[PDB]
Amino acid sequence: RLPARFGVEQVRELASRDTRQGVGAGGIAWAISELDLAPVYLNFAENSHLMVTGRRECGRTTTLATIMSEIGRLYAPGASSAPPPAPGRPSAQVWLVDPRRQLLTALGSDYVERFAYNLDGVVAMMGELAAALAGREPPPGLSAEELLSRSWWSGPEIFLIVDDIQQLPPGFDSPLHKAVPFVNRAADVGLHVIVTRTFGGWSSAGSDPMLRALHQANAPLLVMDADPDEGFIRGKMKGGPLPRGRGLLMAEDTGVFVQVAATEVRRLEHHH
Ligand SMILES: Nc1ncnc2c1ncn2[C@@H]1O[C@H](COP(=O)(O)OP(=O)(O)OP(=O)(O)O)[C@@H](O)[C@H]1O
Ligand SMILES: [Mg+2]
Repeated sequence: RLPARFGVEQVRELASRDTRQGVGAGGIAWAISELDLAPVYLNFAENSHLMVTGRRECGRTTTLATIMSEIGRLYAPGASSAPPPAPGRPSAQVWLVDPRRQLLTALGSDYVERFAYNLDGVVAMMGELAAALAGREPPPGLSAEELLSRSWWSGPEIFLIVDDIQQLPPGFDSPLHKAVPFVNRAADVGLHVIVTRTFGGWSSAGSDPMLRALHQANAPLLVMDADPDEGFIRGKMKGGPLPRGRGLLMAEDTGVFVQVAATEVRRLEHHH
């Protein structure tokens, strides 16, 4: 069964030798499964997003750091000042909400288009992001012949990565409300929303429009070390105590235990 630590260098060894179908192979490799000790991916063919939750120091930030490292491996740099990508390569652009500033250097400025650490910064950044996403569709009222001619928007894959979403205001106040309309058609606008939240008060966190939209889109939910007392999370599954880095990867009614690939974060600040 699963080890207490499995490095990202280790999962990459496995990913380069994995040709399994229907698991998102060739994509972001961020964990290994309890079932077969094989890689677990962000299967963008199934879903564009990911939610991660768990109690204090379960490994939420490290999970994002591993995913970001994978983005750097699999994608050409897609920030505005980055060079044109090598032929055949997809491009990735990161929009980072990181209040505790732990993920600022997981990727260089050739990947990170915008990052925000204060509320005003988040509000401003989300406005810019929404404007870019709104442009990713054809002009209205074109003929069939016109629509056939080309792809009408161009640009890199956009990763909206948010650590510690619990620190943001909930409700309609939420700065993330401008990105909500794109969640359901994320694949068509090349959007990926990856968010973490502390497990405390999880069932009462539906009040966040982004978390609600992600649940409505049936995004994968990794429930790391957690408390059964919060009740059922998805279907008949409750959260439970787990070693650090380990989580129950939930769909709607089913789940599988995984061990998240570890990577270094110089930056870890827990406010002890
Ligand atoms: N995948 C992992 N495998 C093994 N250990 C891990 C893993 N992820 C995190 N840890 C360990 O757990 C500790 C906390 O890491 P991290 O800061 O990522 O957690 P966190 O949940 O974000 O914490 P916080 O609650 O402060 O946000 C660190 O010591 C880290 O080494
Ligand atoms: Mg953290």
